[PDB]
Amino acid sequence: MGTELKLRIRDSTAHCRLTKLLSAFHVETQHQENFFFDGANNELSSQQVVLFLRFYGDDTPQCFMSLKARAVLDEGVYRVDEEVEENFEPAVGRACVAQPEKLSSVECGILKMLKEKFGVLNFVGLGGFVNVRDVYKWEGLKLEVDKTLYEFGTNHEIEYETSDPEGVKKVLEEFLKENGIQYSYSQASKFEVFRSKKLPQ
Amino acid sequence: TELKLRIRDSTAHCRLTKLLSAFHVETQHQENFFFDGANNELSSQQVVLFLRFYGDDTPQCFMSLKARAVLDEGVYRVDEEVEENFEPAVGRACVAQPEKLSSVECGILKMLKEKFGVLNFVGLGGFVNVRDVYKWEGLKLEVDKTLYEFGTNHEIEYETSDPEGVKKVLEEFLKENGIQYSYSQASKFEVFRSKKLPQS
Ligand SMILES: [Mg+2]
Ligand SMILES: [Mg+2]
Repeated sequence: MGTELKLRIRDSTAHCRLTKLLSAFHVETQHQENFFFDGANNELSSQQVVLFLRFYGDDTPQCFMSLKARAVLDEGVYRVDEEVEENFEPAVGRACVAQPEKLSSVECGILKMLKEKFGVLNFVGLGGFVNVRDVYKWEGLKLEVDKTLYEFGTNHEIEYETSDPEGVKKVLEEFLKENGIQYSYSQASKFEVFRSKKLPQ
Repeated sequence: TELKLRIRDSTAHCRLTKLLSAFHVETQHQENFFFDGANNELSSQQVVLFLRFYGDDTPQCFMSLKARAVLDEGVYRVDEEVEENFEPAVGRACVAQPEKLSSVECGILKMLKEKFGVLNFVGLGGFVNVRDVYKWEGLKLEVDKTLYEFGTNHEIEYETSDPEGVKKVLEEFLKENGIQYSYSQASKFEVFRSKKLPQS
């Protein structure tokens, strides 16, 4: 399952420096639109569950639904117990963004699982945000850099998935220190920052 | 005065992106947020008031006022247009609580108080637009990917005082190289208020 290293980049300038350092390894940019959903009685959030639709797409526009349950973040290491994703038809996705109540009528795996584990729900939309993700790959290295465009300001993050998030943590941190990229440990998911309506301090 | 072509879909936008990649000089992730009075004072005069936030090293922000924009056969003309850069933190405060626009002192707002009186500002929402800028000598070209909640729109923009002459060569260029397009029929803000993508 998932376990990643997750660092907040201090500001725009640190983010640009980091972008420039790694430019040679850039392989993709994703313009991600995330929209989040819950039941009318906070069925999902009271059980530490996040339900969202992601639209992304270079050549072909794509859409998937993701359910993530019980995500812990300590000292920059983030782990999730449950994570399930299924691809979703984009036009249906847009229809559900316009009117989340339609989520009750669409047939798909995640949504029955959701009816089974939680009630039949009255679905509500919680809004969404754009995240710009740059993907760096060289040999056996994924590195992801995020610029999240909240209405209330921009957040920047590094994400590197490893099952050894502690050996990797030392090297990554000293890479960043040595090269003048100011950072700290992320204290909150992108969704929690969004729900705060403010950038963390 | 500018040329404004709608690119047919993402794949056309992709072909164009790679066609022109060598001339790429900039990407702006623009957040546009729109404002009016409580009585649609501005929109009833064909008047648009917005804040744009954009990136790089420095977070940047400007206020823009556009009055009386006509769109004919892919040609855009704006009758008046004024821009002044705006403090980004104040901008975010006004996005969060648009009524605070009544207290900030700046040219566009003083001008606006003079044509319309004291007004109670409301937010009309906003959207993210990704602008790629291509520059080669005296050629400036902008390609837009607008990320509305209800879908993506793709657009070309060419600033020019000779829209007829530029129109012939640009269209022939796009056809020759397989980029499907048509003439934009609506502003980004008009599409946004429609809550729907134009007829494709
Ligand atoms: Mg932002
Ligand atoms: Mg879109």
